[PDB]
Amino acid sequence: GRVIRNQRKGAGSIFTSHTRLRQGAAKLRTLDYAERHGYIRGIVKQIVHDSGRGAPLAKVVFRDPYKYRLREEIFIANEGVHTGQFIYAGKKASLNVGNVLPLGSVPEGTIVSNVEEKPGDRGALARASGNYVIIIGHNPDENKTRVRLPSGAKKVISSDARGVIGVIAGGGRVDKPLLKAGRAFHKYRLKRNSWPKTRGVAMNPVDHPHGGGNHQHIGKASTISRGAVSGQKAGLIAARRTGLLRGSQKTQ
Amino acid sequence: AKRTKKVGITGKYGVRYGSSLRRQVKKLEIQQHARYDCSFCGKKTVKRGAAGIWTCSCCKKTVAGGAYTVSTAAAATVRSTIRRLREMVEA
Amino acid sequence: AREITDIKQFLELTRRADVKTATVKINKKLNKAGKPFRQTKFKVRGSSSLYTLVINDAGKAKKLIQSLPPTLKVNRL
Amino acid sequence: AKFLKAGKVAVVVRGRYAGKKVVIVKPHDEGSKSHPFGHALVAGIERYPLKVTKKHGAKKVAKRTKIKPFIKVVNYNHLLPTRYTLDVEAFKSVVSTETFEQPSQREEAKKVVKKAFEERHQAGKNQWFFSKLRF
Amino acid sequence: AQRVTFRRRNPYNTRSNKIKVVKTPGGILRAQHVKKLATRPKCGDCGSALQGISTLRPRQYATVSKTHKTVSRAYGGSRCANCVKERIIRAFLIEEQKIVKKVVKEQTEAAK
RNA sequence: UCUAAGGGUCGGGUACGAUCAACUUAGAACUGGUACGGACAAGGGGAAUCUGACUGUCUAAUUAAAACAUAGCAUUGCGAUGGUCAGAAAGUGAUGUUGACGCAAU
RNA sequence: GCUUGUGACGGCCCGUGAAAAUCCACAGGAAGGAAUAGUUUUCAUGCCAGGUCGUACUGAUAACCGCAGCAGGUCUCCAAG
RNA sequence: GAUGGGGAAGCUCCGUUUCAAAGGCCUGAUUUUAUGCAGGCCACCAUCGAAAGGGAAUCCGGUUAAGAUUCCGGAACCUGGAUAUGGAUUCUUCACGGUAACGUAACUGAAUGUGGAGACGUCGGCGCGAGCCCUGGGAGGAGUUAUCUUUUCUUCUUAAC
Ligand SMILES: [Mg+2]
Ligand SMILES: [Mg+2]
Ligand SMILES: [Mg+2]
Ligand SMILES: [Mg+2]
Ligand SMILES: [Mg+2]
Ligand SMILES: [Mg+2]
Ligand SMILES: [Mg+2]
Ligand SMILES: [Mg+2]
Ligand SMILES: [Mg+2]
Ligand SMILES: [Mg+2]
Ligand SMILES: [Mg+2]
Ligand SMILES: [Mg+2]
Ligand SMILES: [Mg+2]
Ligand SMILES: [Mg+2]
Ligand SMILES: [Mg+2]
Ligand SMILES: [Mg+2]
Ligand SMILES: [Mg+2]
Ligand SMILES: [Mg+2]
Ligand SMILES: [Mg+2]
Ligand SMILES: [Mg+2]
Ligand SMILES: [Mg+2]
Ligand SMILES: [Mg+2]
Ligand SMILES: [Mg+2]
Ligand SMILES: [Mg+2]
Ligand SMILES: [Mg+2]
Ligand SMILES: [Mg+2]
Ligand SMILES: [Mg+2]
Ligand SMILES: [Mg+2]
Ligand SMILES: [Mg+2]
Ligand SMILES: [Mg+2]
Ligand SMILES: [Mg+2]
Ligand SMILES: [Mg+2]
Ligand SMILES: [Mg+2]
Ligand SMILES: [Mg+2]
Ligand SMILES: [Mg+2]
Ligand SMILES: [Mg+2]
Ligand SMILES: [Mg+2]
Ligand SMILES: [Mg+2]
Ligand SMILES: [Mg+2]
Ligand SMILES: [Mg+2]
Ligand SMILES: [Mg+2]
Ligand SMILES: [Mg+2]
Ligand SMILES: [Mg+2]
Ligand SMILES: [Mg+2]
Ligand SMILES: [Mg+2]
Ligand SMILES: [Mg+2]
Ligand SMILES: [Mg+2]
Ligand SMILES: [Mg+2]
Ligand SMILES: [Zn+2]
Repeated sequence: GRVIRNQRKGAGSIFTSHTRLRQGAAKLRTLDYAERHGYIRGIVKQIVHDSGRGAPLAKVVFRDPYKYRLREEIFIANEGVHTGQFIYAGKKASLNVGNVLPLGSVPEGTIVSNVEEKPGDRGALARASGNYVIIIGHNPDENKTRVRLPSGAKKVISSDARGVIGVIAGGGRVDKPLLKAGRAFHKYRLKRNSWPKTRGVAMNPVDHPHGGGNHQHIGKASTISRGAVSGQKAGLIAARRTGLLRGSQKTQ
Repeated sequence: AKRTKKVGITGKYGVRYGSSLRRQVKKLEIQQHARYDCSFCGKKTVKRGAAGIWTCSCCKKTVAGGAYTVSTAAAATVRSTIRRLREMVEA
Repeated sequence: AREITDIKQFLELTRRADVKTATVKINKKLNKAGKPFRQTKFKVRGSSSLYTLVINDAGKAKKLIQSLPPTLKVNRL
Repeated sequence: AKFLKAGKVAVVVRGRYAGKKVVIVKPHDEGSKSHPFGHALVAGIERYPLKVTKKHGAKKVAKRTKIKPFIKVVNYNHLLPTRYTLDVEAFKSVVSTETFEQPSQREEAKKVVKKAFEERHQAGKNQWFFSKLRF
Repeated sequence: AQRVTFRRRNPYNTRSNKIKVVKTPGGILRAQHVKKLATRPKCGDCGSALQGISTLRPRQYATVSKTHKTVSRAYGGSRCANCVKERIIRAFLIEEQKIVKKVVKEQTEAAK
């Protein structure tokens, strides 16, 4: 048989990200002396649109504590931050929207974005437009800080991990209907060649597990096991349940 | 003279895409093209471009906001719940 | 490629070391709405620029012709 | 208190001497045929003395501490009145309305203001009027 | 009714291949390629086309005298003279308030 | 072959005058073998049933369609020591200049 | 009026619409610099030099690809009444 | 797509700043003398890849059987290397003038840093430029003229800098 579509993507020829116009990589500052003993001041020189990205970016320039020079970082714009604002970054730093603080140093209920998984990875969690994490407690011995991630998951990370106070700008973007193919076209045009999607049930069997038949149908259960092998996994991979989710969601 | 009975700005799509989709768009589209009051300079010159980004005509300030409206209700309460928590660390 | 009117500066150009050749041009034109007059153009060829002095006064022209340095090649007309 | 008077130091906020410190010597608080606006005759500092160190020696110090002054009519709205102040007696009779108009009179005037300033810098009276504003 | 042709191999209408039509002393029409238009320099502080400064293409600023590339006040060919007015007042006021900040918290240390 | 309406430009003590230049539109007479968008140019319309919402896409060289796509709807996987995917292997690689308002799979 | 150029604006975006070479400016003040005479080549003028390869013509119902001087195919500028 | 490297029996595969001791400029030191060392920087880390992207600088007239923005003529411009005379500047050494926007023939400026230009979608109407189109008077040439037409056609141009 043929090699099915989801298998071709890993080679990354026509499926690599459409990257030319991107502003750069959004990252917290390097976790240097200033940030983990005191705090450092910067000015958001500009907040700007990143192509293919939901949320606007915030260009925030600092002084270099070791050489006479300006060094600029690329933050994700937390909603409310503006051109000309002073951003503070450090262990001892005020709990104001836009500043970046180690998770250990904010009370419970704090709402932060771009938070680090391990301390120093310059921003892992809560980056897409409209997302955030909430701190739900602390364990001062071992200095963990229990947080809740946008999925609902409740991970526990180091209290040294850094997050930026507030939520990420550009929320509600997904409440507007795309309304027509072209909008989705220009959407994925600046992300990657994932659109449009021929259904595996409209191809011949060479092409897909779902292919063929004199009527258009899946033919066997579309729930595929985790242990399935490449070229088998298409449909509902490892589905622990299926069907229209009725009743209240919201993890207990 | 009143030109259209309900479609308003949404009349450009005409009959296509279904009344309800058009209705939802018309809301956010009206939300997103509008002129807003500027916090800094007290004029109503904030307008959007590039969802998330809101800059003021004069006074040249640019604020990060919601995708089709300046302030989003979420970030609004987050402002206050941070205001509340902050005050717990001085008094 | 340059125009000149300072008759003093002009003679200073005509004796500038690099200047070896010049030329006088005689044109017949009219005077302000009516009769004709005789315009002369003194063109001094410098090593990188051609200076030309327009002397509309016919009398100022003749006096300025003999004023020319004797060691200067001066193509007539 | 009416403060733009004959002693107050100010910063020139527009023009070529923008950012440099001055002293009012004689205020024309309201109008002039020539200058129909609130203006002040001020002597200022154009090229400040360069910072001097112990490593600086015999004739380097004498060179480093030379001062280039200037004299200017200046609208009030282009001055920033400072809290400090500096005495004006050594060149009261020099920085005048008559002083401008005749370049020669401005040239001599600057000489008086120059020596009166360089003496003031040594034995560092006012110590701040002689410290370049950085911006 | 007289038509014209490019004067360089490049046959397409690219921005580096702009054309002007011109009437010559021969009494005929002939194209003449036009360099791309220059843009004005900009205040790094505010962003306006900072006045006083001549507007050329960047390599041409090396064939022009310094007076065309500056104005006499501080931050001449760099900032727009209202930003200079501002970075003056801001500088002076901050240095003043900075003095206020010290002796206030010096008296704090003497009475607390 | 006529009528009417629609403009510009210059002095006025601290109502108008004078002059120059444009096809538009409407109305009225006269006139012809009743003809006149005179060639050229230039929509047939209506009432229904089936079917795909629509614009869009494909069997180059017998199939353009009701087929594919699409927006919308719904389900599934995954918090990076990860999901899906590539490779003989690797201090290898795609998604990823990414982080659940995300990526991947139906 | 027509073609093109350009300006100040306005509409649109879950699309907000390259990069590097190169050139200039400013901040800075290291340093060097005159009275019996210095500093000045971003002002003017003057001196020398600028290599290597392409450059014909066709560009199509006959100069290209379609076994060919094939009714096919093959990127584009100028454009009168 | 090389390179310290890491795979692979191996042809070779992977990585491109990548777990690498990765390199070169300004001038001072010399008066054996030519370039050793005395400073201080830069840690930027190959290279290939556009005859439509970016980009130093030229025009008009004339000329050939066949070449021309390339020859001829005349008039420029850029870049690099030399440089000297004139102007400017200084005894208040490193220009003055304007309230200001800013003005100018000039009007010293190393390291370092910073700003700008290169450098950017699309459509719409509105404003202006150019070349074209239309047209009046005149000064010429041509056509028609049984009759009509102060008519029909045509010349009246001005490059870079
Ligand atoms: Mg297979
Ligand atoms: Mg990539
Ligand atoms: Mg595709
Ligand atoms: Mg589909
Ligand atoms: Mg699908
Ligand atoms: Mg099929
Ligand atoms: Mg199969
Ligand atoms: Mg199966
Ligand atoms: Mg099947
Ligand atoms: Mg089915
Ligand atoms: Mg200076
Ligand atoms: Mg050619
Ligand atoms: Mg200037
Ligand atoms: Mg100028
Ligand atoms: Mg009329
Ligand atoms: Mg009239
Ligand atoms: Mg029919
Ligand atoms: Mg259809
Ligand atoms: Mg077919
Ligand atoms: Mg077949
Ligand atoms: Mg069809
Ligand atoms: Mg067919
Ligand atoms: Mg439905
Ligand atoms: Mg290994
Ligand atoms: Mg065109
Ligand atoms: Mg834009
Ligand atoms: Mg510049
Ligand atoms: Mg020069
Ligand atoms: Mg060579
Ligand atoms: Mg040829
Ligand atoms: Mg032929
Ligand atoms: Mg053929
Ligand atoms: Mg004609
Ligand atoms: Mg390789
Ligand atoms: Mg190359
Ligand atoms: Mg090229
Ligand atoms: Mg090019
Ligand atoms: Mg020729
Ligand atoms: Mg020949
Ligand atoms: Mg030829
Ligand atoms: Mg020649
Ligand atoms: Mg010549
Ligand atoms: Mg030169
Ligand atoms: Mg001067
Ligand atoms: Mg630069
Ligand atoms: Mg730029
Ligand atoms: Mg470009
Ligand atoms: Mg030219
Ligand atoms: Zn404002």
